[PDB]
Amino acid sequence: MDPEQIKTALGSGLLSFPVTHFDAEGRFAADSYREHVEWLAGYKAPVLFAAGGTGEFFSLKPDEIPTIVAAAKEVAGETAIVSGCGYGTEIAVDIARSVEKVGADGILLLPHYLIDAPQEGLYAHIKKVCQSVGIGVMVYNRDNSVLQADTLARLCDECPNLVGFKDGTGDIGLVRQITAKMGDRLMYLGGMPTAELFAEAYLGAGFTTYSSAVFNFVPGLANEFYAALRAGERATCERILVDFFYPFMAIRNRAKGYAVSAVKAGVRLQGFNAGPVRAPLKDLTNEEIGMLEALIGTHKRKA
Amino acid sequence: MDPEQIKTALGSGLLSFPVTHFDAEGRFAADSYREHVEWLAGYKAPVLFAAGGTGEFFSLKPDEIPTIVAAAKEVAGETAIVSGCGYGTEIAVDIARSVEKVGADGILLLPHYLIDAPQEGLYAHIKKVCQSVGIGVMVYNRDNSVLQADTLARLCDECPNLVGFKDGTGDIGLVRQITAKMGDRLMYLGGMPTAELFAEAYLGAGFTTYSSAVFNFVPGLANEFYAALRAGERATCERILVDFFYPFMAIRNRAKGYAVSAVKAGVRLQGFNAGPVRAPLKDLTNEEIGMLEALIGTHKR
Amino acid sequence: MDPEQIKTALGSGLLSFPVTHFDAEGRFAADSYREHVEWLAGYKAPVLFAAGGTGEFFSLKPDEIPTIVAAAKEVAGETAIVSGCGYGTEIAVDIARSVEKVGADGILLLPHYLIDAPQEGLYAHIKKVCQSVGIGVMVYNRDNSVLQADTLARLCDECPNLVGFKDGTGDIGLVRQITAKMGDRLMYLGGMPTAELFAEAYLGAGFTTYSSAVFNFVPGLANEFYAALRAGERATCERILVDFFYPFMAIRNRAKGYAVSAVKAGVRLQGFNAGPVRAPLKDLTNEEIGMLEALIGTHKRKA
Amino acid sequence: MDPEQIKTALGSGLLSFPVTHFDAEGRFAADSYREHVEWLAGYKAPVLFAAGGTGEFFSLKPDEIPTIVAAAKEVAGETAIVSGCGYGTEIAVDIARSVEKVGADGILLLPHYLIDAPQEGLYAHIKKVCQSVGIGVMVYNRDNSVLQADTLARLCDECPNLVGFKDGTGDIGLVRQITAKMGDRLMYLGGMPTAELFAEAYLGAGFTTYSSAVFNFVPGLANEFYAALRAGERATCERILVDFFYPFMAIRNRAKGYAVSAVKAGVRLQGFNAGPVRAPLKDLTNEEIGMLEALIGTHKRKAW
Ligand SMILES: *[C@@H](CCCC(=O)O)C(=O)O
Ligand SMILES: *[C@@H](CCCC(=O)O)C(=O)O
Ligand SMILES: *[C@@H](CCCC(=O)O)C(=O)O
Ligand SMILES: *[C@H](CCCC(=O)O)C(=O)O
Repeated sequence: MDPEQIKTALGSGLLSFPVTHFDAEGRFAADSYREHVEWLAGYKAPVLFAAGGTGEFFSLKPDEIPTIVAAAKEVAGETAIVSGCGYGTEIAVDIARSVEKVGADGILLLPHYLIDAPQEGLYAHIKKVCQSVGIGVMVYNRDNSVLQADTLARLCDECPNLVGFKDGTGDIGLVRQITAKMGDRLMYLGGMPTAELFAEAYLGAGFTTYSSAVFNFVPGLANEFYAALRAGERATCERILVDFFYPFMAIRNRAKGYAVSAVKAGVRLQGFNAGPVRAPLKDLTNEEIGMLEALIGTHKRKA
Repeated sequence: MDPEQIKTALGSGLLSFPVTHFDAEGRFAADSYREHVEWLAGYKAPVLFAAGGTGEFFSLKPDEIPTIVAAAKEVAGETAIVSGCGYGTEIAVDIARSVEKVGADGILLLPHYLIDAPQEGLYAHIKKVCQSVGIGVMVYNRDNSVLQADTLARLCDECPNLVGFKDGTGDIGLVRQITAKMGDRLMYLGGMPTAELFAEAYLGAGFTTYSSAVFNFVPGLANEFYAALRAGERATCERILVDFFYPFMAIRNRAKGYAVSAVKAGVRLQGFNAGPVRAPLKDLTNEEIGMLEALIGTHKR
Repeated sequence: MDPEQIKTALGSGLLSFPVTHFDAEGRFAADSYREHVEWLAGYKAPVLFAAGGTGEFFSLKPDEIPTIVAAAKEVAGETAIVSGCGYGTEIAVDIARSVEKVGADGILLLPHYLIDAPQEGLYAHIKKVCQSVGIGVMVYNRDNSVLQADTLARLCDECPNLVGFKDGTGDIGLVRQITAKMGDRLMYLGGMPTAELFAEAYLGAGFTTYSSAVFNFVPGLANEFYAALRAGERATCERILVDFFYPFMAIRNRAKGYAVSAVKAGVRLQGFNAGPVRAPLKDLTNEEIGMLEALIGTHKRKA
Repeated sequence: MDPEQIKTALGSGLLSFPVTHFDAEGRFAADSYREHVEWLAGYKAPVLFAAGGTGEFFSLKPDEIPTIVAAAKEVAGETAIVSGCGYGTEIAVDIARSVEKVGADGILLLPHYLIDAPQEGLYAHIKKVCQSVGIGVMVYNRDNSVLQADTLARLCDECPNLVGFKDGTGDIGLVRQITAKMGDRLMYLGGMPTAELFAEAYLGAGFTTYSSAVFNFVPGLANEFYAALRAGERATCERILVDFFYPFMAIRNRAKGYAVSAVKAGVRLQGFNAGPVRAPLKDLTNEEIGMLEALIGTHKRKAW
């Protein structure tokens, strides 16, 4: 898949970030993974982000990532596969090239590690990672890596395979400046945790799709919220927000990291053997898991 | 008017916040203010907020506020006038009652002073202020006073004259939860500094309308954006954003307080003797004034 | 006093900020105020801050402040009396003068209202307030009013009655640069909530003394800790922190504003008729007063 | 050495973190590195941190870190050598064992990568890295990894080789609580960028010592500030703060990352070809380098 093709796919529907499955011993569980990814397939997300932040990228050994990408590819079907990438330039470049080789259709470039960095250095970092590969690249504003509109424009002019922008800052004023400035030069992806809480405002800002972490365990509900979004059916979105997403928010807000941990708890409750999180996330308590199962309720997958 | 009549007016169009005029001596300049306000009401803003944030409420003596509202109300015409309010509860009540008595159509309750507060404290504070008058109150989320949805719904049950919510947090997750929760129990006002930057997303979040600071000096342009916004002209909105508002933000971001100071400089440049800002704001340098002057350009009054 | 006289008094002992008593309705209750203050006077604090933050300045009418100040210095004795001041420039001077005409030995200029301001603006504001009175002024670094050292040096060189510096920021780097730059031109008062947690560090940073809020209800403990701190008794300071202060911090951290609320719950526990906090503060629940009571323990005032 | 010995060396003087030298192509430059480190040895810092934050740990490939630790070990003499370590648990463990293997005297565990994490997770992550090696371990509070006192207590009880605590928060309230609770169970290192700005308050808060980035290029000056601090020569410290540290601070605050870039520039100015920083740091401008060279003034090691 060339950069323009992954670009088109990014704009053709809802985006899903599968959790990464671990056995009791914390090693990658490829059979469980594929099973979950085969099931998600039936709901026809156009792009699958393998080993994103929902997939606990920040806890993966670098040589684990190609293995997880290839597992997804086996059962993904006609779904474009994008791989997480990140860390400093030297590691990111080696990851990017490792997943290109196993057939990734693009990379999602998560922040570099630890330091706050001037816009100059950001530009220099991302330019080299983009130049390391021929596949499509999506950048990702969050935490210690926040590209300004001017800087992003420079990267776009100089790196044709840079085709997408994921936002995790919540900075409405900045992301509207970015879509105004760049136009159709980039596909714009909402990437806040529980992005449905943000989807309608982001529409207005120029974002017509987002990553839906909850699609991991209630894809039917996520597909419905998305269809309601694109059709302008505001009473339907509002109902789904009050009935499911705000109550999910309250479970998520009980501890740091639960934007990943509550999602993986939901996978397990729906009968997929996703297993535990790697430290330093912690898994939900039994009580908390009980509150989640009750919320899933009518959307339970088995008994 | 009654709370429901201001509620309706509040959602009926673009809202404006006139700067407060001062003179050499430093006192409020009433006739100047009156000739500025009168010029604005001719651009058909349904509601005017006298002595709000942009009207430097934070730098106003309690006694001054009813004179400014009086001045505004004199030449407001068909436009309704909502008055700034604020500080701690005791002063807030005292201020509320003074402006009701000179016929304020409503109250915009700015946050209390200095301290952080629990939700149950904000409840008691806002409740006490609402109940001391009969006119409509709009609460204002920003800084040290941020109402959660459940606390807000609690106030709305308790005080029927609380009819509006103004955001200045830019917390787009929170404000969508507030509109989803309350529904039409409230009117929702975009109140970010230079809110045109947030207007398209605020509407997606379900906001009734927003307030335009820059309307103070380029009301024609503010009206143009607002109409293109309501009629879906995304490309026209984009042009005005790119050519005017983002260059304005580059001037505003040069220093703290310029959300007010640059607006005020805009007013003077168009021939209204608005005077300086009061400490601890500072006025634009002569360079910055010229930048803003250059940016106004074609719109020069 | 003259400015140099309150300057001198400010540096010669442990200072504190008496809570303002309200009746249950409730306005200022000067009877209960005076008896509470008189009991504190016997604990020999040399400077007394009437209507400061701990005394809910932020919730007082500008009329109530001279009344509170006069109520204070009636029973204060030879103890010096400093008044709160604050809000915008215009209100601030009015309050400044108000309390000077009822005998205040100086003023603590609390931050201006709401907005963020330029250094130059902070300069013009504080300069005008200093030149409105003849009594001594101490500035207060906190929230939206944070003076840098170059700015502070300019105010010192323009307003001779500006003689004290209270920090509420906890910014170590900044206050060490301030004491380095100004030398003995200013008296430096540590002003964090529960400043005892910070006292051992602020000495090293060059700070003359600090404010003890808990002096309100356990002034024996505050004098025991302050004495050890000055004598270089680390093991004794360390005991009282492990035993009292970090437990008191756990309660104080239960809710916003409890840096005053928990202190006023402590005063009422020792039989002083302080009454409620004014909104938007709230009072501790019964359970939390229970918690506090158990902690006060042996230091409980008795007949 | 064993954990108690490194604990002792950690408490015995001023500590420093050498920049990592790179050639123009960004590769590790070991010739220049050992040359610079041999110079830092003459000034007798009792502990040397190779590939710490000042040494651009966050930009090193994991396989580079053992090579760097080995180079510094060649010319360090009797100075203890501690290795940077970090990222999430799996990577951190591999690095930890790799540097134990080339003979490091301990590790400094930088924060895990990207995410805010609950105290229980930090416990689990740090406990697993400690248990992976036999050498001394120092924890490092900063940014997305901030241990509470109660959490650090349990790690201390569970992991004997955990012997040190470096602070990067500047949270004086919290670090006082931490020394009050742990006592001499741990040695305490001040670790703010330009820690001399903080040294006097931190000793007060009971910190065993601190680490001086600027020792990289004016170790004479850093040494004298340190002796003055320990002797209570307050006027001496204050003179050096006003004449050098606040001026350096003003250079350092002109851009993000210059807490490391400004130090590397200073090393270059002193005639050690430390080379450029790796992106996303950027190097000082020629102009800014000019300001740094004039500030260094009388403390120049060379004439150009
Ligand atoms: C981006 C999407 C954010 C959702 C989450 O972190 O759970 C990503 O996962 O990389
Ligand atoms: C609220 C924000 C209004 C900005 C505007 O004038 O549009 C306030 O200034 O009080
Ligand atoms: C810790 C010391 C901080 C100084 C700096 O980052 O320059 C470290 O370098 O690991
Ligand atoms: C000063 C701050 C004292 C706080 C404390 O010691 O807890 C003030 O209230 O103005």
